[PDB]
Amino acid sequence: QSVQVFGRKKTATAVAHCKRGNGLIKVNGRPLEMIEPRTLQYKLLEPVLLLGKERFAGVDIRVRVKGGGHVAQIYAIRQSISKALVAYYQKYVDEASKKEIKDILIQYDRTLLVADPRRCESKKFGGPGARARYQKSYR
Amino acid sequence: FTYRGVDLDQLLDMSYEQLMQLYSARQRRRLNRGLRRKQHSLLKRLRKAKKEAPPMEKPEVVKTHLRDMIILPEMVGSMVGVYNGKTFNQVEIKPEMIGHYLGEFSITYKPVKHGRPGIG
Amino acid sequence: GSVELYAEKVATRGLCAIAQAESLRYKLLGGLAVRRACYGVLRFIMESGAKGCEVVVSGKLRGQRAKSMKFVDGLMIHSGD
Amino acid sequence: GHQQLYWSHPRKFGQGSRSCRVCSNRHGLIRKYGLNMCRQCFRQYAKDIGFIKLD
Amino acid sequence: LVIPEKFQHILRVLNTNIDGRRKIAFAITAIKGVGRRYAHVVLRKADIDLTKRAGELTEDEVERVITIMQNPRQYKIPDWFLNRQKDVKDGKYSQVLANGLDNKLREDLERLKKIRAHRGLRHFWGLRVRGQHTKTTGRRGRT
Amino acid sequence: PGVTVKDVNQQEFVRALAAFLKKSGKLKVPEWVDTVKLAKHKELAPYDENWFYTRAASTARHLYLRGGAGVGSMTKIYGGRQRNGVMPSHFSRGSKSVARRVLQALEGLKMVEKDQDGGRKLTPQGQRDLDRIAGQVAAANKKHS
Amino acid sequence: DKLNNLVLFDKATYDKLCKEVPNYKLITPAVVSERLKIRGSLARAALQELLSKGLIKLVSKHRAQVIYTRNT
Amino acid sequence: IHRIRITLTSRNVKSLEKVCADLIRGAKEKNLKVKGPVRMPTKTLRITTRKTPCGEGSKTWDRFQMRIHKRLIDLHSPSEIVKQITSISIEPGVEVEVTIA
Amino acid sequence: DIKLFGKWSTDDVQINDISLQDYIAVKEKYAKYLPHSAGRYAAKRFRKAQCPIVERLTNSMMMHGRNNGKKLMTVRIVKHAFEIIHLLTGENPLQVLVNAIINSGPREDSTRIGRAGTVRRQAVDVSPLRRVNQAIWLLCTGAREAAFRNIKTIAECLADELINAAKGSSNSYAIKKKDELERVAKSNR
RNA sequence: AACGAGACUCUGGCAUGCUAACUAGUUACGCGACCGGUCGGCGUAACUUCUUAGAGGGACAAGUGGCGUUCAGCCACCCGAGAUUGAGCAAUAACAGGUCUGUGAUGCCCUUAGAUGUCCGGGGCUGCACGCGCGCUACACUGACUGGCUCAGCGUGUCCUACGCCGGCAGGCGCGGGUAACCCGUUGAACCCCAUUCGUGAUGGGGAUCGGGGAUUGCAAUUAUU
Ligand SMILES: [Mg+2]
Ligand SMILES: [Zn+2]
Repeated sequence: QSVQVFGRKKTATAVAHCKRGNGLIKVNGRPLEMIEPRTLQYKLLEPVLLLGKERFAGVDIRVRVKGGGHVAQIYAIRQSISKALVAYYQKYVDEASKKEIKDILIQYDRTLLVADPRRCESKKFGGPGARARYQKSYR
Repeated sequence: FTYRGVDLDQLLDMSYEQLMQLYSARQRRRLNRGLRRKQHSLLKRLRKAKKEAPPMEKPEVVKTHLRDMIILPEMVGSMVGVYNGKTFNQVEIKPEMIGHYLGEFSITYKPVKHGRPGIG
Repeated sequence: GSVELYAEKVATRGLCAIAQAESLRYKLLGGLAVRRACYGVLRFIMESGAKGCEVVVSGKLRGQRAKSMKFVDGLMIHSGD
Repeated sequence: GHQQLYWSHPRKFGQGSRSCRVCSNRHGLIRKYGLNMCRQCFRQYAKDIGFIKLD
Repeated sequence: LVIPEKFQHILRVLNTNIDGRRKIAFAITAIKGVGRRYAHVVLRKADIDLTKRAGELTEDEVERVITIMQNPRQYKIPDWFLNRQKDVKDGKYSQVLANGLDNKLREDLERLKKIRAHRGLRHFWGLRVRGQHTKTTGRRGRT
Repeated sequence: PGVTVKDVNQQEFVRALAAFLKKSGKLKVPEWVDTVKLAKHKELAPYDENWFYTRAASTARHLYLRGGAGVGSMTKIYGGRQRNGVMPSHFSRGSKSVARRVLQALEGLKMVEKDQDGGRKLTPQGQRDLDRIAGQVAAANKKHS
Repeated sequence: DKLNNLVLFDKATYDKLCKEVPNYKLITPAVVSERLKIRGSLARAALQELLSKGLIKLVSKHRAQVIYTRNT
Repeated sequence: IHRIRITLTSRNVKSLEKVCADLIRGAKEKNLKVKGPVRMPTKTLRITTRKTPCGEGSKTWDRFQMRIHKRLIDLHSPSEIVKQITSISIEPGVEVEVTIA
Repeated sequence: DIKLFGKWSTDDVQINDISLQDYIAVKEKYAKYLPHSAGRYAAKRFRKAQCPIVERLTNSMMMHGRNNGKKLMTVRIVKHAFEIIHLLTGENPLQVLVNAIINSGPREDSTRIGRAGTVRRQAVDVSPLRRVNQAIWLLCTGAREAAFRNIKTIAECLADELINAAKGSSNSYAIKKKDELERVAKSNR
């Protein structure tokens, strides 16, 4: 009845705990609709509306996210809940319904079950930034 | 002359703390911290110069390298040599400058008089 | 009483860079000529079975110009960890 | 007389208060770890100090 | 919304011409001796609302704001809100307005010119007095 | 299901508690409230005359969600961005006095209790009060809709 | 050319705000302030009154950008 | 006797890990109950200096590192077996520190 | 179902040209909820051919310095711009993006030939991706220049410039620069 | 065949497999609170998904399909954490490059007791009609202000600083922890996000230049140290 996952985007880490329950899904002490950009509301429910509400009716997810930036953290909760409903369907449900969940979530966004390896490079001397440099003058 | 609604008589006769209180916070910072040996010495020598002075004539020139030394009201009327670093220069203490540093009266430098530029 | 000095001979002294460069300095300090002594240390450490070596003496050799002499023998590696 | 004024000053701070522990120079000192050497002598000895260049 | 019939298009306070179709605090700011900050103090003291444009105010509100600004220390306008905290001669706390500000400037120039000090020499030759580096900059306005 | 503080939009909560503190009638308001900035990083004194009751609201909920937050942390909470002249912008803290005496007034109104871990946590009574404002506001917002 | 706008309303302009704006399809405070030569705060608060009157539909509101539509 | 603590600090991991294995194995054979390796966050000393002596360069920056590693191992046992297993097993390159209770 | 900004419908829109049918997105699949997907479309060549068109208009609206790093300013502004557009014309606001892209894009363009300092241009013809890109550029730049100080919201001013870019009027800064390009193309040939 | 390129070392991405952790947390159970949950609130067993860091796996153009003397290799697609991680080190040779001023590293020249020595007290490198250069900040509506809501990482520390109390603000006082994944520190950094006020004019955009005051550092601040 219990399954645990983690989302990753850049330095932002999410942790999703799935128990059998009424379908309550909360993030670090508040529902999906209290999150900071409200503009970014719809990216959070994307797997939800994709997966259907029926499959979330029997799943209670408590989500703990710290690290990174504001925007990154919503990608983190996205990741957490998606990876959660795929990794829970493996253990406590069959592989057919996990294949249904996965075929629905994959063709929309590949970032649902995978993370972007990419993270900030190192600024080096001789410039203000990773590549970018200081001006030079002849004459 | 008036400083904070207070004249030269009261200033001289006032205790050192009541002298301190009317100066700005900057003078208060260096005073409340105390004044040092090499300064109390110059204070004492300008006392002996002002005390030995003739009836109508101003006290003997006391030369000094202390620019950083604040002007007490007790130096009023006293001739202070201030070191500019080349030459001892001639300062005559008036009542208005009792808040200022001895130094600024001695200029640091010869004022720039420009002339035509040259090849570079 | 908390310090104890123990001297131990370096086993192959040709294959020590510090040792034979030291003897190179010392031998040039002998008033010995540049070419003969350097070819000696080179031929010695080479013979010691070390895959390769190079010797470079730079400074005043002949006169007031600035000379750098370089004798190279066998394999040599430079770049890389 | 002269014994009072030879070292007359509170040099407990400043640039001239500090010297490299090899070459006796006060220019460009590394004060971080209690290194107390100017940059050049630090760069000369880094091996034995155990500063390896990994980057 | 409103449609005020009595509105002063041109106002006069303390020798200065005030524009009242502007907002209130930022109209009062126009005069010397007042910024937005001290304006908010005086207008929060006089009980005058900040929502009104400066032309809707009755003569009683303009006269009580004037009365507040002439006499700073009576109205509980904090001693650190005063332009000149302790003046050199009388030793008093006074809030300096347009003509008085300009005059105090002129005078504090004259004192330093008669005294023969460095601040004043600086202010005399047309140099920046704060010890700025005058090599590179401090050009514009010169021949 | 009794709408504890965290299920509500927090700005509506801070709008609520700001008014509840004025309707209550018991608070200690500084003689200098109208006078000063809220920080060195700010230019213009706050427009709303309620700034002390809404800042005591914010202070109250930040100590609601975190105990152990004291004067240094109350000063650390308000981020300013200070733009200095021709020089770049840097970060600035809040006002010790006002944050600390918001907490001292809250200690005088018996909301805040002093913890053994050195900080300050809400009383049972203060927590009752906070979930009460939470209740009345969440209820008003979900019923009016 | 320099721009004069009305700080507080006039009867003339008020007839325009009152009798006209509800027919306008898309309504924006900058649109109203452009055609009626009203100032910013006055036009903004004008639409704040046309809210309380119930003559205008409010679609969305974000900070300084507001969207208003004509009633039916 | 309980809660004896051994703190190891060393310059390179190679020499270090082998000593930690000597101590955990050597103490585990005497059946002293052992809390095994706990590996603290690697502490690095980074120094950025100007390559050239006179600064006629392209403004090139030498980056020197040194890495220090700190590990802890916890034993439950008498003082004697620990002081003996420590004094008998010693390795070059590593510095050892003992705290107790 | 997939609804843009929660109230729109992507699958009902239409493309009238074959060249821009293979490139312009948000018809079949690519339609999303929100513009910001933070994906890598500059990864490989023509991988940015497939990213959502609304995101494409979105990315180009940060294009001046202070607005640079802030992306959300745009998904704000693109939000109110669409909701404005639907009120004026009364059509799917994603039809208005299609028509403005189609009409604003150049057709023929001039390539500079000569020695530096002497501009003598010869007429060549635009590639489809280049058409899309230049078009959107023109849209965002027309919006900026038009909205600098008129005290217009960029929501208001972009809905303006977009609807006008769709109708074919000379109001749009876009249609203007296009018309100049094609005319120079005529001059040379 | 050999050096240089690559390989290599250092850093980032992968591991729900392994080795484990009271100096990091998790799950579970208790007590605590306010209306079954919410809580960095307090304690015990449970373990490593998180958090560290070791071992070793993993990517080799590999798999499929196209362009190729079907040869190198080049393109597209899939399978996948990754089909381009960013730096260090750098040959045979040279420059009449920069370095007496980093060297108790020096060959000459000069200085050597009214010293080109050194210490002491002041001044000066900072000066101002002018050119040339990096760099900061802005010219506002994607903006300024005012309140409100939630985010980082690398490092620094015997100095960082917890919480009180007095202080409008800078600041005082104090009582505490940490040679540090223990204490500052759940490091509540800035945009951004949500409301508010402003309304195209030298405007609240921009803030130089100044006139007064408070506080710090220091022997010492005038030539504004901040
Ligand atoms: Mg290499
Ligand atoms: Zn040295």
